[PDB]
Amino acid sequence: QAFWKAVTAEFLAMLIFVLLSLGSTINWGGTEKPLPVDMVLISLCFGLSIATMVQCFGHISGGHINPAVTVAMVCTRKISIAKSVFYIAAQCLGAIIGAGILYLVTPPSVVGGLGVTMVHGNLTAGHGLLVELIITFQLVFTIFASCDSKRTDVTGSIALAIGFSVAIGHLFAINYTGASMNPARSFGPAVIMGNWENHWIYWVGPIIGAVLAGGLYEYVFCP
Amino acid sequence: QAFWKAVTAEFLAMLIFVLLSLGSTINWGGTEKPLPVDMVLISLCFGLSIATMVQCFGHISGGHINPAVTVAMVCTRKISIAKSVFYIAAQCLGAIIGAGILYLVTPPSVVGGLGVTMVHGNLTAGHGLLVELIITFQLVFTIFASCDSKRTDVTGSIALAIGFSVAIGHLFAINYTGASMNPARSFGPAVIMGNWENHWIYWVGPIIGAVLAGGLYEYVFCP
Amino acid sequence: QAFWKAVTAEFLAMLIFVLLSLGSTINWGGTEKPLPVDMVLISLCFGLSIATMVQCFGHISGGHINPAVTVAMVCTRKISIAKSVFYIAAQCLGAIIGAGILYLVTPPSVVGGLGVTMVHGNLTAGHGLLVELIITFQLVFTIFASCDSKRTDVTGSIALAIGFSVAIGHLFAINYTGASMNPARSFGPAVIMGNWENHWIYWVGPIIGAVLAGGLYEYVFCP
Amino acid sequence: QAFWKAVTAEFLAMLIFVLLSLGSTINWGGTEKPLPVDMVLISLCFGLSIATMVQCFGHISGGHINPAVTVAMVCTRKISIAKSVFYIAAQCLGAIIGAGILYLVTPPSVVGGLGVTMVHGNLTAGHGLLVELIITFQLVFTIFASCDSKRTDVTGSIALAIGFSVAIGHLFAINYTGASMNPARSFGPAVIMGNWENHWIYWVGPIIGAVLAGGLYEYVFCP
Repeated sequence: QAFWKAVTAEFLAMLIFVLLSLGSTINWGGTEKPLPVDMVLISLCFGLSIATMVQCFGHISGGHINPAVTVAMVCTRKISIAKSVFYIAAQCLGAIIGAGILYLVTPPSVVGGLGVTMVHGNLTAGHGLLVELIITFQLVFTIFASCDSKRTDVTGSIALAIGFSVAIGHLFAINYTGASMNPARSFGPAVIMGNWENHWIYWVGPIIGAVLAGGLYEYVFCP
Repeated sequence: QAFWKAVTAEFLAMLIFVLLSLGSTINWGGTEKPLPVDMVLISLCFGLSIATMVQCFGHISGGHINPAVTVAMVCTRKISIAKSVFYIAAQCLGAIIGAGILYLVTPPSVVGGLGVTMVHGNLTAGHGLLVELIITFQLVFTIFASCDSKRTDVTGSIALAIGFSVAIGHLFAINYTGASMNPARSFGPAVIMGNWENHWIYWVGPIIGAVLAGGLYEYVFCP
Repeated sequence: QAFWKAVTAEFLAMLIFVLLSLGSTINWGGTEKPLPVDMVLISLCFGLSIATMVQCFGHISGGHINPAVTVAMVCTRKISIAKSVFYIAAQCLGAIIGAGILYLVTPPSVVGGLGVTMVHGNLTAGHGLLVELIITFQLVFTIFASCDSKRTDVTGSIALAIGFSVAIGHLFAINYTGASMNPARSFGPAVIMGNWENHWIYWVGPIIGAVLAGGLYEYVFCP
Repeated sequence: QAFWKAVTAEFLAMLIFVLLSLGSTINWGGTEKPLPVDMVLISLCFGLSIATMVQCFGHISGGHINPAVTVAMVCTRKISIAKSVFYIAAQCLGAIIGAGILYLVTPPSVVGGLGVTMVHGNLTAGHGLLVELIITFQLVFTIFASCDSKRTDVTGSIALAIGFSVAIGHLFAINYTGASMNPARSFGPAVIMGNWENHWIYWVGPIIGAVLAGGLYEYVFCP
């Protein structure tokens, strides 16, 4: 069954993306002498991991690797309802296992928050929701524009274009909200570490931005 | 009307480019303990944001995302006069809204200059004009060479080539003039923060470099 | 003979990859005042070196540049047994010469460990084996997915996709195990410097991950 | 005349490459409080500048942008003797003007060495020659392999492949010899600043590596 292979591919792609990207945010200086946070390190690891998984799994399941983008294909009627519920569950379970593996191999002195997205202390959760909405809007718009069959002027690697869209979201919003733009990426480490503060903005935010991006492209710009 | 969709696309592309790129230049250490400025952080965010917006909006409006490059298409008779005045206004308004959104979500202690381009204290404004002229000249030349229909040996992603041209301009001229090469990118935060020092070099500079680049390519090198 | 040219190409590609990548990990601050380790420096040098050698030598020998990936083509029956033993020996000898050249030109005060992969002090060798297994699994899967003739939706540079897969492995596992994912890359400097601690995990790890990746792609996902 | 346009293109491409890349190496901390040298900053600026100029000027003059690579096309009989002497002179004059412009706009307190390549104090000039030879060998081999008409499996941007080859040379050899791999890039600032120490290794080194790379590819690997 091609459907079972697509669900397995989504689960495996999420697991690798979460393990590699959340591992790169580990502060190896520890709580004693924390090292300065390398923003280029985190931004490229997240962005290129997405570009790697889309290259690896694009032709098997579509390479959504995101619950927010999965919801957008339902609002645009590109995938079925039955496919979405299995896609989202696989993404959520892949992040839980991926974060769980990272917690097992990471030394206890450098675990820290295990990459849990948090709103800045001086940032209101209302401002946090807006930041996550926009960064996901630019990501979903890029995916829709990069995968439009009617287009002809599309050049280069589609996966690399999607990855850099993720990278610029991190280069902006790491110190605002953590630059999640992926409900599964935030759900994974939150389950493992039990940090549940302002978690709803990481579901409401990316999903609203995804639906707005998909609807604008499919029904306004290129109908 | 396809014209209204092109004007809207230019406004939206500018808004995302300004918000994400100017947000990355925020010094989160504040005025108390400023952190060292990460030049790779700013350069890639600006460059890849342009590569993202050209990928997103190239087939809708042409993806100018710059008043300077818009003027070049008029001098080369690639766009009409009526299209340019609506393009420039949309770019200017998109940067104002994009910078205004950033000012709303940025904590007051880390706002700083809000990404306003400034000439170096030891740099004469005459030297500042020359620096901006050249970095815009290499950007417009790349765009013209990447979008030449008569060429055959063009390979790879056109948007990624345009983005790296922006990135190398930042890797050079951040500490000279701020590496603007975009009159709208400088006009936006200047309106919000009311910093208007040496603002004319960010219009005269990029425009002269753009016109020189477009004329040299279209009428001297590849007529 | 085309076979002799392929063996020579593998030897030369490994030599350049080892010399350039291991040179970038040299801490020029020395043992007196060590400089902070630049992770982006090491990650991109390793990743782009692979993308450079695949571009240079892909059409001559296939551009394996890795004993682990060479074993995967045998388990998938893409290369012959006789070709593999000559490929692995050339890779091992290329890394020894490449590391030997680096040791000759590097000043004695900054030689340090000469890029020998080591397990973290707080990391158990069992955890070290798991980390190396996964990072090689994502690398071999990318290579197999990027070089599948049956695929049609493959876009962009194949070599650049393979390089970024290496880069994200380094951005994750430099402080865990050294992010080897290449038995030859670890065998080379180990011979020169005589550091042989936990060396078996750099052969058992990458090979098991390579075989699992090749078998899953060729016999489960895309049979 | 197409010949005059090719010579002008080589002069202009060299001028932009030298000005932007040498500007990025300026230590803005000055001699009072020097800032730590950002290696990723210098490596990407040099590499992406080459990728930008090849994209800009590849179809006009071939985009050599290097005296060493120009000599390789003569040894391989890809260009004529008369074309080479005009190409090399344009490259040398472009670097002199490009470095001269940079010296004019750079504040006197941060000029420093103006990007002059120097051998490390603990490095023997004999070791310096070897380092420059190899990094140019991998650059010329990439150019020859990326521009082989007989090849079919070439994918992605050719200019981006050439740029990353330059970038990995810098990520290795900045602290060894300065990572010149371009006789013009070293000749330019040397004339302006009058620093002439071990200058011969920056001509003998890159040229020997270029000739070895071109001969091996054209007459041994792919005859």
